[PDB]
Amino acid sequence: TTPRFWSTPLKYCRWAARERPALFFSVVIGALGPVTLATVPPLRRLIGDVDAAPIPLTYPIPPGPRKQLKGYDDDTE
Amino acid sequence: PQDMPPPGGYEAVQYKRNLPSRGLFRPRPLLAGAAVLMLYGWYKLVKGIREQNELAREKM
Repeated sequence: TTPRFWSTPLKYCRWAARERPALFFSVVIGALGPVTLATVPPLRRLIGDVDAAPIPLTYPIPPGPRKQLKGYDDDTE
Repeated sequence: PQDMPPPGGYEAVQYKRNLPSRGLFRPRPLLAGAAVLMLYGWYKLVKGIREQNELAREKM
């Protein structure tokens, strides 16, 4: 009566959607996460939705030698 | 006299199962509705957490 996945793959999927809905659509939703990772991000870069730069979580020290400032000295105090 | 029925008889009463299907509880209109609510909410969330992240850049 109830089908067999490896004999009739499409026919099992209809029975499982109808007869085991919570179980079937659990595996469906779980697969959508792997799909959404694969699909939206490239399409986002196609439409020009650039990912935001990361926010600073430490003091942003610039690279290179020190600039040799002149100003705001003890005499100015 | 006695307690007798009206001359022409009483009219028929409703006795069969009535139970009429309403659109409010059919699955197709509800499935469509729940879906549009989650899609509108997911558009509103994707805008808010973007703004929240930008407010955090200013705070830092």
